[PDB]
Amino acid sequence: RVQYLRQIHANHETLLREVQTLRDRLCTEDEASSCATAQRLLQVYRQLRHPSLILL
Amino acid sequence: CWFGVFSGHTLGSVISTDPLKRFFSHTLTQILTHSPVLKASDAVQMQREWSFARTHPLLTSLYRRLFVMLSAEELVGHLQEVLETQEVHWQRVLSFVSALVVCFPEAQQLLEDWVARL
Amino acid sequence: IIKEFPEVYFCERPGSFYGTLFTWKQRTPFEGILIIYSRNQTVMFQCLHNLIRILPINCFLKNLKSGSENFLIDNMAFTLEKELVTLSSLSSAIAKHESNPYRKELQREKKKMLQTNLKVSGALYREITLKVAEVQLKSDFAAQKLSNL
Amino acid sequence: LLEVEGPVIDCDSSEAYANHSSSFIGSALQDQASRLGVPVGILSAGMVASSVGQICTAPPVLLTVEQRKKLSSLLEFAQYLLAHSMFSRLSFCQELWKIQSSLL
Repeated sequence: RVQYLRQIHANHETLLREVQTLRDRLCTEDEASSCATAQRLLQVYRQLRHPSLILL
Repeated sequence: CWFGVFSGHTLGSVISTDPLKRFFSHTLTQILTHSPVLKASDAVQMQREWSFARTHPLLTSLYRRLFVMLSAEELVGHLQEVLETQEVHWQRVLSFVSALVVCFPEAQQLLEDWVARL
Repeated sequence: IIKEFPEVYFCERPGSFYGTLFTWKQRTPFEGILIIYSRNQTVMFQCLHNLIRILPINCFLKNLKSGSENFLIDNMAFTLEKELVTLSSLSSAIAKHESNPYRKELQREKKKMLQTNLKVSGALYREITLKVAEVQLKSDFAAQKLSNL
Repeated sequence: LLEVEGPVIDCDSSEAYANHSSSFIGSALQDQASRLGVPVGILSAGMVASSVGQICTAPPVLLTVEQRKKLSSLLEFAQYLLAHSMFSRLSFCQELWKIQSSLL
C-alpha cells in the first residue's frame, strides 16, 4: 500500500533535513563538535533501528 | 496551466488525501468569499448570464476537478455552513450550483433538503 | 623537532622518558590532540602525570581509541545522510511506478484513474531494501565506534 | 580577497584552467581557506553561487543547451564537496539571495 510508505517517507525527510542543518552547523563551527550533537545523532540512530527493514 | 497542475491526476497520485482535501476545501472557500461584489440581492437576471454554458469553461473545468477529489454530501454540508457563515460572490456560487447539479449524481434532492431547512 | 616531519617531537631529557615520541596537532586553540608513542605503558603514565600538573586547571584529558570525537560525528552524519537519501529514493522510485451527463461520464473515468494508484511493486521495494540494508550496515558500524566513545 | 591578498571563480583557486579534477579543486579550496582564515564551506558556497550567476547570465525562464551541461558538471562537483562536508548549505542560500535576479 502507499499511505504506509509516505508515513515512513515524511518521518525520514524530517530527520534528513534535521541532519543536513546539523551538518551545516558543523561546517561553520556554529554550535561546537563536542557533544549533545553526538548524543542527538545516537537518538536519531535509535529511532530508526527499532523497526529497521521490514522485508516483504 | 495553473488549472492543469490543479487537476489532481499527477498530484492525487503522490499526495495523501488528508491535507489535499483541506487544500481543496480552503480553495473552494477562497474562490467563493474573495471579492464579494454584486452582493445586490437583485442578481436575478444575472442568473441567465451565470447559466452553465455562459459560465467560463475554465471555471467549469476547475469545479469538475474539485468535484473529482471530493464527495457530494461533504460539499453540500460545507456550502450550507459557508453561505450561513459569511458573504458571497454570487457569480461563482450560481455558476458553481449550475455545474454542481449536472455534475454530481442526483443531488437536486440533497439541495432541496437544506433549501427546506433554510 | 624532526625537520622532515615537523609534526613529530622526540624527547631528549636524559632520564626515564628519553626516546619517547609525541605529536601535537592543535585545532581551535582550546582543544588539541596529543599522541604518545612510548616505550612501555609505565612511561605513558609518568608522562600524563608530569603533564596534567603543568596544564591549566580545568584541562579535561580523555583517552581516544577510534579517532577524535569531531571526526566520528562527521562519519556518523555521512552514513545517516546517505541512508536517509536512500530511504527517500525508495518512496520516489515507488511514486514513479504508481503514475505508470458528459461531465458525469468523465467524472467517473477520472475517479477510476485516481483509485488505481493504491499499489506498489514488491520486487522494486525489495531491490531498494537491499540498497538500504547496505547503508544501515555502514551506519551501525559507525555508531558502535561512537557509543564506545 | 582584496584586503588580505593584494590586487572569485573556480578559475581563481585552480589558477587559469590547469585541470578539472575534483580532489585537485578540493586542495585548492583548503589552501585559499588556510590563507583567509574562513571555513572551506563558505568559500565553496560563494565561488559556486558566483559561477551559477555567470552561467545563468551569459545568453526567458528556461536555459536548455550547454548551460545545463556546465550546470550539471558544476553540481556533480557540488555533490563531491557535500559528501566531503566542505559546503555550508545556509551560506550558499544567503549568497544566492544576494544574486536573486540572475537566477532562473
